[PDB]
Amino acid sequence: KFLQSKAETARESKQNPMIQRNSSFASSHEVWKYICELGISKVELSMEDIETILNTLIYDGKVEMTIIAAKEGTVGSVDGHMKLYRAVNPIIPPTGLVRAPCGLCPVFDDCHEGGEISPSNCIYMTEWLE
Amino acid sequence: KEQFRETDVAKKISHICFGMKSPEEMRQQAHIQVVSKNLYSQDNQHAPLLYGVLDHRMGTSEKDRPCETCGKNLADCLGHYGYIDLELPCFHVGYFRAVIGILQMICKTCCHIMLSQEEKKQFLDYLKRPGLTYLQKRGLKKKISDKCRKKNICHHCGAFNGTVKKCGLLKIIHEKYKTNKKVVDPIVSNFLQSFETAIEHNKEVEPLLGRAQENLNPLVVLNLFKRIPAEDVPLLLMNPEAGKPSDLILTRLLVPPLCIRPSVNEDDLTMKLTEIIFLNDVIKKHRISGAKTQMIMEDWDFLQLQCALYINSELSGIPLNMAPKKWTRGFVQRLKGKQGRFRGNLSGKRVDFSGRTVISPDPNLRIDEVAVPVHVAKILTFPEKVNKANINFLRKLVQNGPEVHPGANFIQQRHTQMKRFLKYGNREKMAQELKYGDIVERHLIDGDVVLFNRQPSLHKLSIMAHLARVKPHRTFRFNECVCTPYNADFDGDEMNLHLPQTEEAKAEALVL
Amino acid sequence: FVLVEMVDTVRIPPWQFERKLNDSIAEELNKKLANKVVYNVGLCICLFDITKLEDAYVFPGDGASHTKVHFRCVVFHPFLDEILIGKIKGCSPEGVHVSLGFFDDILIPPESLQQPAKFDEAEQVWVWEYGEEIRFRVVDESFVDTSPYTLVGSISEPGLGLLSWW
Amino acid sequence: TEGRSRDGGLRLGEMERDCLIGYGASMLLLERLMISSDAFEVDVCGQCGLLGYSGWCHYCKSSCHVSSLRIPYACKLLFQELQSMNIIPRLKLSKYN
Amino acid sequence: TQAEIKLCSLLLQEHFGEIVEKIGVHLIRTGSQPLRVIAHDTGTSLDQVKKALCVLVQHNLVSYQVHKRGVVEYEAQCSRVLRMLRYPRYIYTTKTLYSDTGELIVEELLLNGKLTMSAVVKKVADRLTETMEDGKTMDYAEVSNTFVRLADTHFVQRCPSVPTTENSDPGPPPPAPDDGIYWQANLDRFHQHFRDQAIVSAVANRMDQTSSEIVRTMLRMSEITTSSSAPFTQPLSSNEIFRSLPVGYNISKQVLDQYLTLLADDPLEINLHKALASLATATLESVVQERFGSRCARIFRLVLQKKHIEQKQVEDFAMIPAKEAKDMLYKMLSENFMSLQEIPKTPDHAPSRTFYLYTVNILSAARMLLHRCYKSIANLIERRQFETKENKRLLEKSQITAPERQQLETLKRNVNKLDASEIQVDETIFLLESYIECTMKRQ
Amino acid sequence: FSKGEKLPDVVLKPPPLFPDTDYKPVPLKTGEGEEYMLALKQELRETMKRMPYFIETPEERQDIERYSDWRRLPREMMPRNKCKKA
Amino acid sequence: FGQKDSVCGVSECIIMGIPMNIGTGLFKLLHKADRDPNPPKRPL
RNA sequence: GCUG
DNA sequence: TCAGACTAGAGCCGCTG
DNA sequence: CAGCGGCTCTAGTCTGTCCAGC
Ligand code: SF4
Ligand SMILES: [Zn+2]
Ligand SMILES: [Zn+2]
Ligand SMILES: [Zn+2]
Repeated sequence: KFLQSKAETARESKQNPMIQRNSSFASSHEVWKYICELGISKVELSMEDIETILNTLIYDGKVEMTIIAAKEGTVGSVDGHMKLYRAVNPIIPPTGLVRAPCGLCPVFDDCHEGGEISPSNCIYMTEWLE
Repeated sequence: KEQFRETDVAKKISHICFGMKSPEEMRQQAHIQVVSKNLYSQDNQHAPLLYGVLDHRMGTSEKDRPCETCGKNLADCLGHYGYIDLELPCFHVGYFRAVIGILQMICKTCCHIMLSQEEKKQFLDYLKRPGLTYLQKRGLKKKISDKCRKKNICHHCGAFNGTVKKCGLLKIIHEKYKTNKKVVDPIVSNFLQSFETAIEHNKEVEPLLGRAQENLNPLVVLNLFKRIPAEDVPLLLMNPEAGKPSDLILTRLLVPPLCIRPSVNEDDLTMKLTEIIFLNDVIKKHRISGAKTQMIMEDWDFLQLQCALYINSELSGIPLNMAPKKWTRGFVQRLKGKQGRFRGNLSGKRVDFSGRTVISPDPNLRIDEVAVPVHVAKILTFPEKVNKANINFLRKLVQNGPEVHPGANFIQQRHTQMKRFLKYGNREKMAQELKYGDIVERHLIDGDVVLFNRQPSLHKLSIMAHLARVKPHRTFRFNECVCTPYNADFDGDEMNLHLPQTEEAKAEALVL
Repeated sequence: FVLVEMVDTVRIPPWQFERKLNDSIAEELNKKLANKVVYNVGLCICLFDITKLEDAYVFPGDGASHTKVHFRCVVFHPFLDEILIGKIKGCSPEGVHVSLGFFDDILIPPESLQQPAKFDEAEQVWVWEYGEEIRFRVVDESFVDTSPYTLVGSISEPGLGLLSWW
Repeated sequence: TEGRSRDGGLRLGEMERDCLIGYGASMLLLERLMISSDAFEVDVCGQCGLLGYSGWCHYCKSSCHVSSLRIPYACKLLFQELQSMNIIPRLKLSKYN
Repeated sequence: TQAEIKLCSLLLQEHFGEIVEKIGVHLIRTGSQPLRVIAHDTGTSLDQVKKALCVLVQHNLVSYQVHKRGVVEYEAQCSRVLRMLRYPRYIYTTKTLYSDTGELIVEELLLNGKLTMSAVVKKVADRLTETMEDGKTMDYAEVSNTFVRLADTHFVQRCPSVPTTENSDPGPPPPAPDDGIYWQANLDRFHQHFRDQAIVSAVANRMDQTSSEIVRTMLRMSEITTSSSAPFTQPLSSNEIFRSLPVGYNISKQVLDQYLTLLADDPLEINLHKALASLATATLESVVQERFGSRCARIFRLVLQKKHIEQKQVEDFAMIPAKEAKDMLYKMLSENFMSLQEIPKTPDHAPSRTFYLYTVNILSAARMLLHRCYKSIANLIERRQFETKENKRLLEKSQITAPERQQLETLKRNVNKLDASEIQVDETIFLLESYIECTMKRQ
Repeated sequence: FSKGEKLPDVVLKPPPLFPDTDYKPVPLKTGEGEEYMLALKQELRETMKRMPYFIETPEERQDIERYSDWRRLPREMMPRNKCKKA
Repeated sequence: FGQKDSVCGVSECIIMGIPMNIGTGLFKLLHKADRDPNPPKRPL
């Protein structure tokens, strides 16, 4: 019902406890939180002026399923009704990066030789080389 | 001082090699990009738009307005091409039956041709032999396709390769995931294993998982054909210097010069191009509007149909909600047919220095003679080149001029190509200034070799050459002994006359 | 100077059928290849000999006679080792202009290499002092056609000494 | 043009063409069906085999391979209808010898 | 794969010459072709074709075999020619795994193609001594020690036995004592070892530092007992894992055993089939991250979650608006990442159907991006081909006005920005090509 | 008419771009070798020369190029550390 | 197929405007000029 | 539609 | 209007293993 | 006992039907 909402304002609020991560030491298993994330979702996040102070788990879990697609923890045991193992872990990027300026341009893909878009004189590599 | 240059490089055609342009060679021929749908400006000045069709950078088809690219008139200009960008790829309807053939030969997963190494070597050896006929190449292609159509697994990647076949007008389908009474293969089971959420919102998906099959389409087959190895392209019988598999699907389209499609009834060929331009703009707007995929598919299908109709307007399988209300000339319809370029403009064509009249008998003529009326003889002229034997004869003909029968209509100077119309000026001055090498277009006179022909010709004797003799009455006349070759009967019959305009054409007419 | 073997298809118009071919081709080929530099070849001058003249066709159009002609023509092309003798037909401040005597006024020497008293100061000073000799140094020709000069040379003057004239 | 109203002229049909072949009349068939109808010249580039204009080839961006060929205009028209169909007639030209 | 052949024309042009490229690239274009047929079709004289094939068989790019006609048909393997692009990377990991001596061993083995032991140790006795102190001469015995030390870990394998066919001539291939036997480098062992760096960087930059090292020591003790065609590594026990740990670690057996059952049970999964299958999707995801922002990358990961559930959930499962989302789908469609609507089962109707569902196909999006990355290095080299021939006037002046020198340092900034960028796209090739080779049966 | 103005654009600018010269530190090592072997592969024995220049030159003359410590000890060890196939 | 068409045949000769081989086109005419082939050369 |  | 000699399919039965 | 394969058969479809004049 809440189409007049920007969850992109709330995506950082459900992210910043997973960037800090006190006790990164490996003294134990470090089976990591999803219930406290549901706990911080219900009473109070970081501060924001919010019209939907009513707290349902069906409207609050959806910000996670976007943020898994923004590289954050998978679901462990959500088969339970309210309380089970629910293991989670924020995924740091598994690769570096892999591209170049010429990987960005769709129209500049056409060329194949010195032509109208020949790469011997493209603007993009001229921009990248300074 | 000056550099050497050859004066006049006349050459002789040795062969025509047919082929196809790649989409990025089209951009190198074409002089402009065409983007605008409107044929004309709205205001009363009646100019065409700068970047739409009818732009005079692509030539001209009226003497009133010159071409922009070379600044030359209709008579001097060869014409120049533009291009249209297409936002989605489309099948070319002439190459469509060849697109399926390749997809029956190549593996759909890694684009290698599905043949054993020994089979590939045998086919390469058949290609290697010199003197191969065009029929032999077509026969070889059929054999290669048959061997591929009997294999169901690729020797190179291992992926399954079911049947490729047509599934309606300009659509292709591939049975990559067939179902059998025997235990289902893992890949097909994995493909439909768990679309539970899709099943929940779509009732039709759950009952017949097997029916859904790989819908090949221009966005996929263009991506396959870029990946076919150049070693395997000769075994598709494509000549790799005339074209590539990638060139079949077209993401670009040339628009012909204006002289191919002249500005006057009211031109509708330009409207067909405008419809394609309008659809491309609409499809881009729909993508910006975030319209549903089915709406995008319908717009894309319309774009494919319009391009196919533009190349050929005679397609059989057009759905009722897409059929043209009116018939229109596609390119194929102006090539084919009796009025088509091959028969109407090439095999048989209208000729000048020709005449027609009723025929009537005259037995006092010899069998090699035909009476030509003065009204035809004053019109049908022969270019007599001035030389030492005829200078004093042609002077008297120039003096008589256009209105007296042994006379002349035009005079032309030695190294000049304009013609002085001899009705004006003082002809006794133009007769004195005859030089050797001038051309006098004298009237037809007694002893001209003239061709004579009845309209239906069943044998060679229906057209013969006769010596003209000028006589006052309007009919063509010949001795009735020559009625049997022409099958003429003097009952208001008409016959044709042709005046050969060349000395070499006189001799071949007279002797043969 | 160097001979250049060339092959041309020479068209004799049919009002010259009285004259002998090897003469009447030669009158045409002089009108085809005189005072004309051929790119990468040199400045053609005249006709040396016609080494092979083959048979006179007559084509389905013209009625003229087209004989393919092998010949040799003398051309002008310095060999990058020639000390020529010309005349200064012009002096520019960037470099002198020498001309071979009524041959071609198109040889343009750049002047940087003679003795350290070198300038042309626009009052037609040849050289600040201590027929004219020339060393042709590079071949340089530019094909003219480009849209809908040409043998220029660069010419040197080293420490020759020039005993007769400075 | 087509007829008497338009001062049209007369047709050498496909059947009259068959008559003239049987006489062996090769030059008369060239005079009637090329010279006195639709004689034309095209610039042909010997490198790519396409048609050009004014001694210039836009495809190659060069001026040196272009040559003039005597062609019927209806065949030039055919060679531009076919390219828009993406059937490319790439010509090769020898000298006339 | 025409852009692949675009590179083999570029790679031979810069390294050896032009006719060795031409006769080379034609052989890639027409395949199993005899000696006289190659010289007639490329328009090359037969003396130069015999030399050009002689250099090509030396660097192991063209392989010859006769079957029936008694006439040898040469044949060039395409994928070997692109491995020249990885050549300085093949140098570097022999510096991390061996000394400067053995790093020079794989260098002149990659450079001069086929080498005997009696030559390659004699050559590095020249190069390493001329850079070391005179009078402090490097002793060649340590070279022969590290020469076999490469071979016990099987980084250098020997050439297959020569056919010695009558058409083939023995005297021409060697360049001018003992004969010995020849070898190339085992670059296939590198493609394991480059994959060994790939998985250990995949775990360390995702899980933890201590998780990756036990993957490394698992794979370091499974080198000879597998090959590249192994679907996964040889199975090991956890007790020899505690034996094979490095001496830098001090972790107790039972805590790492908890991490061992942690690392065995992941979404990542040592399953070498799943390892390159998971690393390839991150290479895909790092390209949409490179190109279409994090918003389109968010729906790109959504189709890797659900196979065929699309356009009735993708407006909901990412919460981005319908206008902004549907341009990201059609841009993922038009650039062939989103693959297609393989679920429509209503008959022949774009308007009336069972609703087309998007679905990523991982290999069609793989083979395109590999074809794209082959196209990419064509635009890299040709620029460095472009900027070279102009500036040759001032390279020899050092061997000079202020814009003259400034053009050189903008050249040398450019070339070093180009040549470094040939390698950063090169690591995307191998990361995807090893995924290509892992899903290809019967090869 | 909405697009009938000019060539769409001389170029289309993508609001997001390339990241950087990625992997900045360590490819200084490979990057010099890119230029090192290219200095040595061109100046190698395994290359060809333009003998078409010399057949093009009819100006051949004299005085031009157109006209004109390994400290080691013996040993012998031949290892089969490698494959025994093919 | 990328087929190349020989312009030798009768029908394509009439299309292209070149004279057909059969009939009067089968042979060539040489002019009987008073010529001396391989003429005396100027000695160097 | 008719003439050819 | 009237074939008409192509192009896939649906089988079919019976050896072909 | 089962599976290619060619046969064999429907039947499906696209392709022509003189020259010319007004
Ligand atoms: S350089 Fe060549 S390839 Fe790289 S972007 Fe510009 S055009 Fe496309
Ligand atoms: Zn024009
Ligand atoms: Zn395959
Ligand atoms: Zn061209």
